[PDB]
Amino acid sequence: MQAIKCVVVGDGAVGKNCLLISYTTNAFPGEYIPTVFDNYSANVMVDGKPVNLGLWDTAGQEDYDRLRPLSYPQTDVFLICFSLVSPASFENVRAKWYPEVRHHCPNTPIILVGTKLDLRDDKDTIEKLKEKKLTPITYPQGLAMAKEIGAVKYLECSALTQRGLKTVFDEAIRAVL
Amino acid sequence: MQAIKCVVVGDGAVGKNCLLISYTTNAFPGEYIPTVFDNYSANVMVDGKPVNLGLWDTAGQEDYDRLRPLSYPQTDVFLICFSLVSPASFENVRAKWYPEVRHHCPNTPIILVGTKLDLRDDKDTIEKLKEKKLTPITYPQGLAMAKEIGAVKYLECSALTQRGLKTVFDEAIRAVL
Amino acid sequence: SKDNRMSCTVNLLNFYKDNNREEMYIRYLYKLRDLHLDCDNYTEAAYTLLLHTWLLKWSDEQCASQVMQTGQQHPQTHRQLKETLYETIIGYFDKGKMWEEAISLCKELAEQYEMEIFDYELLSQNLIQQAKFYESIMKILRPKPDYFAVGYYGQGFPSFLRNKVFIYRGKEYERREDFQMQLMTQFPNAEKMNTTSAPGDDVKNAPGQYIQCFTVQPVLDEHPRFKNKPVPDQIINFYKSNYVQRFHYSRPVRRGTVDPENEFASMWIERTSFVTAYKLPGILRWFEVVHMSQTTISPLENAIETMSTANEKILMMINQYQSDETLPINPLSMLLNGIVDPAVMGGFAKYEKAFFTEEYVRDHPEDQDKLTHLKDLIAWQIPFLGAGIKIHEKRVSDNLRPFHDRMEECFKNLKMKVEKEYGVREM
Amino acid sequence: SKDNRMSCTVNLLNFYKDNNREEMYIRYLYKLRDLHLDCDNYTEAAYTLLLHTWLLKWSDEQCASQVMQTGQQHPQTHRQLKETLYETIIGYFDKGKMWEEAISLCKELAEQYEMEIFDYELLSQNLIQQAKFYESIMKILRPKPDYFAVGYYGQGFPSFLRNKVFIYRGKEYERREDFQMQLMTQFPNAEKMNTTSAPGDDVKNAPGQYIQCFTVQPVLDEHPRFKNKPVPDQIINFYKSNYVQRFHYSRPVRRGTVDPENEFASMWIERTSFVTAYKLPGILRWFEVVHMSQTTISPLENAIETMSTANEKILMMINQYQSDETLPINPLSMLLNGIVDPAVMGGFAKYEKAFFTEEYVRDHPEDQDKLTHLKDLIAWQIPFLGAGIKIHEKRVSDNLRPFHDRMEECFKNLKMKVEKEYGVREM
Repeated sequence: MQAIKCVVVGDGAVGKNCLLISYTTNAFPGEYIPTVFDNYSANVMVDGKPVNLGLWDTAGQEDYDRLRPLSYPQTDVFLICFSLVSPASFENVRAKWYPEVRHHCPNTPIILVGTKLDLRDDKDTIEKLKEKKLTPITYPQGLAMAKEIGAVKYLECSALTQRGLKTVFDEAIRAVL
Repeated sequence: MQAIKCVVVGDGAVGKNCLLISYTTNAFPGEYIPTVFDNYSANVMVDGKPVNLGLWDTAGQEDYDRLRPLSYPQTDVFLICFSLVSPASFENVRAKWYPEVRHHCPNTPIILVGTKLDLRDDKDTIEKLKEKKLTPITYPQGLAMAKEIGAVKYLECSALTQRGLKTVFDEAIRAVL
Repeated sequence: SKDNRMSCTVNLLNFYKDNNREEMYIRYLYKLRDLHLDCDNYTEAAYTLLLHTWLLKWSDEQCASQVMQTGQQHPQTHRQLKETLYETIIGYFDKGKMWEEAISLCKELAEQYEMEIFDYELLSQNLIQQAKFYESIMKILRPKPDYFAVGYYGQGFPSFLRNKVFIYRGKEYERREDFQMQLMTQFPNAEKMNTTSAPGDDVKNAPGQYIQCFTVQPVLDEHPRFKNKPVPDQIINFYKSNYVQRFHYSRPVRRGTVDPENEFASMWIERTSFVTAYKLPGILRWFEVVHMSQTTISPLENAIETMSTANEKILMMINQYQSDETLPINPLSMLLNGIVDPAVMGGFAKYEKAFFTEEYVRDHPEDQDKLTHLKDLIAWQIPFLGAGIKIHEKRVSDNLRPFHDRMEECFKNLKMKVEKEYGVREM
Repeated sequence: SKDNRMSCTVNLLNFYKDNNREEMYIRYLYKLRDLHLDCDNYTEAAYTLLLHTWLLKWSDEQCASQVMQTGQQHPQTHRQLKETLYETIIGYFDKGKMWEEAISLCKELAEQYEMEIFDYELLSQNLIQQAKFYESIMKILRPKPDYFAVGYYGQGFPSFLRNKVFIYRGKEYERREDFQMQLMTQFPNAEKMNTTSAPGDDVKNAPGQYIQCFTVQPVLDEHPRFKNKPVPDQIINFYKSNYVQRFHYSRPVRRGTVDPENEFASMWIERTSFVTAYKLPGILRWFEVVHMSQTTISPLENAIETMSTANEKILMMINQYQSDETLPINPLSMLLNGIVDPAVMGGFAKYEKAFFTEEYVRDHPEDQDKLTHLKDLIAWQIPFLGAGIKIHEKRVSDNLRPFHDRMEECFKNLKMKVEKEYGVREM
């Protein structure tokens, strides 16, 4: 088969780990069981080609700004992740993540992932966001972001409902293949 | 293993059967057990090499003059045999045998073999021969014969004592290879 | 409608076995074989033909009209037919990558050629092919299959299905979403349940069709021949995912207070055990669940299992990499760095903050043993990671060198702390 | 020299065995082995080292100091030393072309690799090797050893020799002439003895050394593995001349008065059976005959045997030719013709004319069955000859077509005569 090194970046709120682990364990929605240890691995077929996909889950905190990019060399594809219910994460895609990733891996492909899709239509989430004069990120807002930073694809998804999920990795791999 | 076809000719007296069977059975001298069927087969490593020696026993009786030679084609070597104690056979070597053999196998090598060697010094045998104004065949007479008929080797032996016996068949194979 | 056709076919098959009609029984062994080859399941095709050879003896007794299959119908010894079928089967199992079975049947045929019919050419070939099979088990990747549990609930189902659970052996690279998709097309009128919890009588007794489906974990069957022996991961790992009757499902359930910082302190596990009638793989891709039990796992216990699993992964990788030096490091880099520097998920530090407080111990006297066990596991993780890192150090590329140096630092530091607290171990 | 030397070495080997000094016993094993490899006796070298491996277990026990050759001397499990030795031994047996032994050892090794140590690479190679041995047995010619009986008589000999008889295993197709030349070389003070018949106490008690030497015939040993099975000539023939403890000597004796026309009417046979202490091949090229029996074969019993043997020959040739179609036809021409047209020696008519008259049957009623058996054998000779002649007909060169056309003639005439008289047999 064929190895694929996929690195996941984004803020903390975003909940990258839940996404990763619930995809790789093929867990029942909501029924994922966490570990204390990082990254994750999957042996999957895409368009009839077998691959071993390693998923490297990075720390989003700035204390890790100096350490995190040590992982970047020889990455096959990147997932840049923001929560659709956090306007600020969406911004740090433009301000922090894309610049970092592109500085280290200029030509390496990028998938742009909005997450917590399940919460965008959630009443309470929308109302708390409104209290601060905030809105969830709209599909076209995200698609725009993706065109902007030059992401090979833009996808939305929920790790909880698992809707949209399998596609993210299918698409990362398809982006390498 | 290489197969060699050795056809054995000569008169009745000579004792060809006794010779061949005495040799092929690795029999103790005198202790060969004859059977009712013709020819005989040896397996031997001769000089560096394993071979199967077919020994074809021909009938020297005149009734077979027309049938006998049907065996000749594809012969590797011939043993023409005479009794050293039977001057008549010795004569029939030049008289009948060499002519016949050469007629059907102009190319194929001959070995001249005197037999019943053990009898040449036998007082009784020399006596009977004398009564008829006859004397047994001497080595130089035999050699003279061999050189005459273009025989590749001349050998004397006895099936009873087995003196000279192994060497006849060694010489057959050496004449072939 | 192939799942349905296969169901019918197997039903009538069973009927014929129970009713002692051999000709019909065999006719259906063959129906089923053809149904498997349709879907390209060579493994279960082989397993079905074995149902047929089970009747044949190694013997020169003429094959009865009725023990032969309808097409063939020519005079043959039991042995001749057996041999022919065995050749076919061994081939199916080859295509199924079932090489341990192939090798078994081979062994049979070979004892025949050697001890019985004395054919040393056939023997010689048999032996060469066993050699290839063992080689194959060693040097060729066999994708781990997934197992899915399926509940069929409601009075709408045929009695053979109704309110029962089955374990389905998934295809290569098949995941529950693909599987379930194709399953639910076979049951157009079926509702699709949103839980893994066993439903009550309100659901079971309803008139409709309610299907519940989730992935389960195969449990390594106990094998007599491996008992005390030093079997290689390469050999036994395969038995972990294949030829299995027992499956676990683990659902996390929270009980009591949830600590936002430590979610591991509050996480219980609900573990269901399923046991199937027959092992998988077998005559079909699915078998009924007969015994089923339930157990509840405490956060501490879970931590133990987790630690144990990580240690075991590191170990297996070490074996794997020592054994083949051509291997890409990325998987090693990822696994090791993930366990040594778990900046995201937190590492066993969370376990320490949870169970090693004097309060936890005063509260849970009974758990003391396990606590030491955990400490033990922690201590042991150090020499493991360390050996992985040595290997990593030899292989790592010049681009990942700095990465490696960093991993090295975190390890040395962690080694310092762990040895200081729980003591020393080594390999 | 070398012979006596090997004898001394084995005698001391036995001394150390009997005295349970294991170190010295082993040391002598290797002395004996070095003698064998010096002579290029690979087989006897193998059987020798097997004496060592007899003391080793398939075990993880650390080999003792005494249990190891002074040369090797390093810590090893029993299983290890045994494994290494087995490799060496199998190699020796290969070189000496005893492939059934190589296979037997390979099998043990294979069971370790598969059952005990789980090394599939080694098992794989092992099976491939067995496959080559099994192939070799079938496709490679293994020349028949000749065996010789040597009596050593007179007080001039050591006790371990004196007035005993040994059966020796000769080199390939080796002839008594040479074997005895060499032997006499071993015993300069010895007289060559001029008879095959066992000497009296007047010889056995004389102060000097008198040596008797004659060729013996190996008897196929009873094999349970072959009992009712259809073993092919190429497999069983080897055992006919190898792995053997029983040997025959036959001497012609004239009892009654000889009829010049028919020498077969008067020819009795004196048959001696020798049984050796151990079968050959073994750790030496010779073993002492521990048992001897005598039997007398009447002229009729002998006729019967002769016929049996001829039939056997033709059958064997037929199979040998039927299987391998590349063979030279000359051997077939010779054998077949020799039986179909025995113009010289006379053929089974000599038997008819001897045993089928009224006088004989009247003089020996107790022979009725045997007489019948003989007739049967002759009846059975026809279809056999015919089968082989049909083959001859296909394969024969144009040169020899007239030869073959005449063979067929004689056969047809003989078929006609014999069928009329003794009946029909078809094969």
